Amino acid sequence: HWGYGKHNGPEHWHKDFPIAKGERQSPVDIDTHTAKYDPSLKPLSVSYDQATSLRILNNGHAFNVEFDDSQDKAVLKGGPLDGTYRLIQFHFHWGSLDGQGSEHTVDKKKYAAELHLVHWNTKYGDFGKAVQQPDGLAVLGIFLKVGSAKPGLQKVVDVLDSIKTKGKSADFTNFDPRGLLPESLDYWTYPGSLTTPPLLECVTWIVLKEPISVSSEQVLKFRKLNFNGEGEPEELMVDNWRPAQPLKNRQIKASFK
Ligand code: NI
Repeated sequence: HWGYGKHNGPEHWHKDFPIAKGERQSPVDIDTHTAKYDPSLKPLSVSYDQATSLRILNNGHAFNVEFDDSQDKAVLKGGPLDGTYRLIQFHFHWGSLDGQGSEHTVDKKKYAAELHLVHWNTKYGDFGKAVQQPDGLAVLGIFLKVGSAKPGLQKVVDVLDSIKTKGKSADFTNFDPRGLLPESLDYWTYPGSLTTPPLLECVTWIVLKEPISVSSEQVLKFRKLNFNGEGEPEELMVDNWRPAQPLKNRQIKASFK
């Protein structure tokens, strides 16, 4: 009923999910000249030392690397956030070509891909309750450009053959998400939404300024995945990004000058 095709893509989602035309939809274009430095912002705290990855799943629209979120093992705090947000999963959005694939844009520039580390606010007890709140989620977004390989991505790339098609999963223990982060934690932040149905307006977005580099070969492996299930006609999992939405009555803040 939804996907990224002509007949079921972003331009159709509002029929089932009218919140698609809402007041705080994501992604957005980040106009770097209009974002404003906010001295109120507290420092960003990424505490991933005790992370427990569990599994990788092809869900038909991306692949998710899932974590144990039943304790404070991998948490995000600080920045614009009040309280503690637990890592539940990360995934990527990517293109068919190196010139598109990101959801956020920077001065209209599209990156080859975008990494989303998804966290939920522990005050709400579980993910499902968190997505019903305006401050339920915090998503750390990281752009990917093609150039040098990212060593810490390789273990992800190499399991993708085992989850080619929708509904396939594989064990994926002992993966360290710190190996996917750039050097700087400088960021932009704004209030937004999920970028997939049901498009809930529950996300504090924290988008890092510094991209990571991945190799051609690494992105090419993303592009070998399938949206379809096994035994269905093959449709490459590419261009699984929603385009930028209207900013409306929001101001993007920067953590840096
Ligand atoms: Ni995402």
